[PDB]
Amino acid sequence: AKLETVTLGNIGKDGKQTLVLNPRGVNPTNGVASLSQAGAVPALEKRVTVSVSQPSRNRKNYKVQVKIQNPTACTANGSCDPSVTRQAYADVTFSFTQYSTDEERAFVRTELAALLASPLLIDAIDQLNPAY
Amino acid sequence: AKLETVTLGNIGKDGKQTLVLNPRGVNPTNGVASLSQAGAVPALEKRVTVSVSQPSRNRKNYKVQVKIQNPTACTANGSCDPSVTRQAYADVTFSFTQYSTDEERAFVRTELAALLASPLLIDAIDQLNPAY
Amino acid sequence: AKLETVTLGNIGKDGKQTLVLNPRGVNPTNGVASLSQAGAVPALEKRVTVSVSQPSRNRKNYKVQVKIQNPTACTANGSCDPSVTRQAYADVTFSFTQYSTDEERAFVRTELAALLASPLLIDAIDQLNPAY
Amino acid sequence: PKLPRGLRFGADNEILNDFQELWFPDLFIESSDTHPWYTLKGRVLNAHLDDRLPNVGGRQVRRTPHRVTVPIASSGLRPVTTVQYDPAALSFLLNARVDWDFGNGDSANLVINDFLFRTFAPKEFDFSNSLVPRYTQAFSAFNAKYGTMIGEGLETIKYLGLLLRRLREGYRAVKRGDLRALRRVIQSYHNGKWKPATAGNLWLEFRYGLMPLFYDIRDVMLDWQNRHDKIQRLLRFSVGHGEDYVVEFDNLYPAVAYFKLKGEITLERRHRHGISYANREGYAVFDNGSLRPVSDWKELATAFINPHEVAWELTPYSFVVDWFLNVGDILAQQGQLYHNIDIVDGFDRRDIRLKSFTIKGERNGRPVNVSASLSAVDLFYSRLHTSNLPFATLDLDTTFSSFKHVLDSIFLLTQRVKR
Repeated sequence: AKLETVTLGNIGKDGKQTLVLNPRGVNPTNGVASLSQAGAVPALEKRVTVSVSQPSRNRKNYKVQVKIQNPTACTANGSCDPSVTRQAYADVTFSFTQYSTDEERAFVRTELAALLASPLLIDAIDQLNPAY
Repeated sequence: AKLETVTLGNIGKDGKQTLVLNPRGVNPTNGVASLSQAGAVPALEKRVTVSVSQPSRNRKNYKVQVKIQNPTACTANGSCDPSVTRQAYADVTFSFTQYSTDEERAFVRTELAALLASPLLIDAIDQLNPAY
Repeated sequence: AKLETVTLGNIGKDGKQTLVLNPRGVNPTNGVASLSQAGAVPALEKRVTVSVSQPSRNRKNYKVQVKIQNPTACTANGSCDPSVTRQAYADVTFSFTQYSTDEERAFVRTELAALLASPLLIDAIDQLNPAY
Repeated sequence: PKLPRGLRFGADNEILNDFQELWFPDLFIESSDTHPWYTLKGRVLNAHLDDRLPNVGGRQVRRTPHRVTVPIASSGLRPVTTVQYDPAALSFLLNARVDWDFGNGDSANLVINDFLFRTFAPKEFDFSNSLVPRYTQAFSAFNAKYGTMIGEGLETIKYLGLLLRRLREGYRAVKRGDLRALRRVIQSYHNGKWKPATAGNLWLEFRYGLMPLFYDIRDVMLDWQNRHDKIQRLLRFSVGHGEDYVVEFDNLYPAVAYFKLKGEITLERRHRHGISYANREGYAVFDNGSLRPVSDWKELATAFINPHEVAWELTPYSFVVDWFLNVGDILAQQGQLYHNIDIVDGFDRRDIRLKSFTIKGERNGRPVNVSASLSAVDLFYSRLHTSNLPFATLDLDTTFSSFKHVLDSIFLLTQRVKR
């Protein structure tokens, strides 16, 4: 549907964190939409990117790419302006076949989320731990 | 933590779908864990892969890779055994800097999930639609 | 499951022979587990090796390889230390197709054992005799 | 008294470390005092008062004496110093200089130094959930990262044995008199032909034919000693991680009937697990030097390659046979480190160090500027020795099996050089 303000509740380890994302427009070249938090400095502002794709002579498969960019502001650099320090990269992709059905895709969508809420990944993500 | 049976509720467009994943062990070569539904034929069985990484002389950044493989069984092929038809590929990666903090990562984890529940992606995922 | 101490009863022509195998760890290079009796000299100690495999661009089939190495100690060589004399090699392999089912495999496992208890092989093995 | 607390006898009068005591020591009760009396330099109550009074305290700490002895393995690392330390709520010496100005006549300055107190610190913890998984992950990359150096040294040592099989022909040529085979090997060394044609001695021709050969072996044994020690450090696998933590404390009353002092101290709860990898049977026979040292190996190698010798009139034939005999003896000594090498000792040492912290001054609720500095004296040191692993995954036998038979063929070759 239409790019809109996207509010998000239940965020962060607390789950009391909330975030809104304004539509940033769409880069027509790569054909990729953009979403962002409204901050002060766009360089500091959180970014969310989604894209679709269509099969070509190069590839017969659909690609759905989602990337998230969350920098780390250094408030006091010893200078009057904050500066980017660390840049968190969150990337998600999807592949499908021209005959892919709806529920299959839908099935993929939820389960990925459930994993993200699974106690497995949290140690993997938060504490950077392998499967043991 | 330890690889375990991972139960998942609230799956699929319905959200009444449930899934369990048994620990498949870990391939030590690539250093990647594996999880699967318990089905009949492993080739048919759903697969879930997670991995961590550590910075080397090649890269100073942590990588967390998660891939999901959900084939499509053809029950009646005209033959006595089912066969793989379509293979759904769900891939998720993560990048972080050695100085990456905890909450930043935690912040990434939730928001990605929220997006997956956002009304935006569902049309993007389920109905394969761009941002309009 | 986990590598563990593996006790074995009913061994040898008597069947009163017993054997334990401690987990030796896994060589990650070839990706092969190792098990051994706890003796004095590892060179003398019985070895048991198991391995799995996964299909690659080179082969579409699963391989399960099991090798057994049982040397023959020479207690008195005329020297203060025993020495390896004869080395018994027992090798077992398995091939399967990505569509291989469970019971088929299970069916293979038992029957091979039954043969090993069959009166046919014992003369073949113990007394080195062909099928007549 | 012949047996110290860390040494054990044997069957052949061999002094080895007593593994029964070295693994688990004995808990000794400490009754003495470390710093029971502290001094005060300052003023209080507008009167000069310098007195010495003891504060609260108490001495209950279990300690064990350290042991530094010779290693239990040839060309090995020093043994771990197993010391058990029981935490008693470690005290930090307080050095705080405070200067307050309030009121019209109530002005005093005193510095309380070496003030010990008691806090609440976690006596035990466990980091194996994040360490053990990361421990087995470096094993996969070890074959790619350090595998190049391992395979490189294996090729440089095989060429040394080949040279040893060729020079035996030139030595024995003088014995029976087959000088025809000698001239075939000499011509295959030099680029051209400049060999001396004048009729000399019978043994002097062996010197000229081996002139470039002496410089070749010298460079082989030179850098080999350096690489031999580099690979020994890789066997000790130790990984760990630090995490941030804060410890809160209260109930401090160092200024009696004047004020109270509080603050916060930040610690670093760290954990690291080391492992030992050496010969399983290597620690059964050892003495206080029985073997050939390596400190002179760099000097004794060039002692024969140099054109200048002191053995010419001293029966050189006897010195040559002794020279090769000493080479095979050293090669056999080093050859006993690759037969079967497995995990032998293991230890888990947990510690909590100290980092920069801050101190806030207050007087019954009023803010005051306080500048202090503190240091740590005692810390957590408990190295628990054990043999076990949660998930053991290691294989180094076949990797080093190719190196074992190389030195075996060399040791058996020198046995054919007898009198």
